[PDB]
Amino acid sequence: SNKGAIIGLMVGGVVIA
Amino acid sequence: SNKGAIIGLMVGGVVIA
Amino acid sequence: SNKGAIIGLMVGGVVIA
Amino acid sequence: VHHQKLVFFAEDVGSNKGAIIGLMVGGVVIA
Amino acid sequence: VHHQKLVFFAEDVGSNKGAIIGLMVGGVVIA
Amino acid sequence: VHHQKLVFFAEDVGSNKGAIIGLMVGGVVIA
Amino acid sequence: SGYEVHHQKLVFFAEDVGSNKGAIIGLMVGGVVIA
Amino acid sequence: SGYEVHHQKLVFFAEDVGSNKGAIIGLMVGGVVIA
Amino acid sequence: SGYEVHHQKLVFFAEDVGSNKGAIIGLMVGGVVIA
Amino acid sequence: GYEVHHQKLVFFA
Amino acid sequence: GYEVHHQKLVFFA
Amino acid sequence: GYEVHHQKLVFFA
Repeated sequence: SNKGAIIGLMVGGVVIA
Repeated sequence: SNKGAIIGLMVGGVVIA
Repeated sequence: SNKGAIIGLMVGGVVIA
Repeated sequence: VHHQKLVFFAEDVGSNKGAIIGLMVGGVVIA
Repeated sequence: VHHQKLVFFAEDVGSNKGAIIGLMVGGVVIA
Repeated sequence: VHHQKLVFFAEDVGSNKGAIIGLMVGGVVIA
Repeated sequence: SGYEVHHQKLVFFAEDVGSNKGAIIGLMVGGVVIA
Repeated sequence: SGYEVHHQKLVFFAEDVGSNKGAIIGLMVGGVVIA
Repeated sequence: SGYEVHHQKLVFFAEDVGSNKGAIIGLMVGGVVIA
Repeated sequence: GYEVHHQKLVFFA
Repeated sequence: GYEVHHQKLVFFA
Repeated sequence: GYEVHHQKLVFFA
């Protein structure tokens, strides 16, 4: 369960969680 | 279960979750 | 469970969680 | 002269199963 | 002249299973 | 002249399973 | 409340930026080679 | 309340920035080579 | 309350910054080589 | 208010 | 208020 | 108030 954000490898970009 | 965001490899772009 | 942010490798970009 | 070479790999040796591979040799990516 | 070479690998030797690999040899990425 | 070479590997020898690898040999990344 | 993200970028590149011109690349992500 | 992120960047690169021109790259991320 | 992040950057690079021109790279992240 | 965001690039050659 | 964000680049050659 | 953020680059060659 999660309502946040889980990212492996991120190059730029916008995540709003 | 999840209502957030799960991303593997992200190059630019917008995610709103 | 998490409503924060979990990131592996991040190069630039905006995360708001 | 003689020669010999035996090779025994069992499972998943050198595999990429389940991986997320983003690769780039030259080229341009915008956004 | 004799010669011999035995190689026994068992599991996942040199494997990338489950990995997230972002790779780049030249090229341009914007954003 | 004799010769011999035995190699036995057990598991995950030289493996990258589960790793997050960001690699770059030349090139440009903006943001 | 309210989120707000602004992002401006202006990029200018000259002749050959990030080019493998004349290079010899040998690349291997996984796989097996028995030579 | 309210979040706010602004970001301006202006980039200017000259002739060949970050280029592998004439290089000899040998790269290996995992894999097996039995030579 | 309220968060606020501003970021300005102005970058100017000359002829060949960060360039592998004429280099010989041998790179190995994991893997097995039996020579 | 107004939130104007512009950007120019003039190039002679 | 107004939040104006601009940026220019003038190049002669 | 107003939050103006600009930046220029003038280049002759």
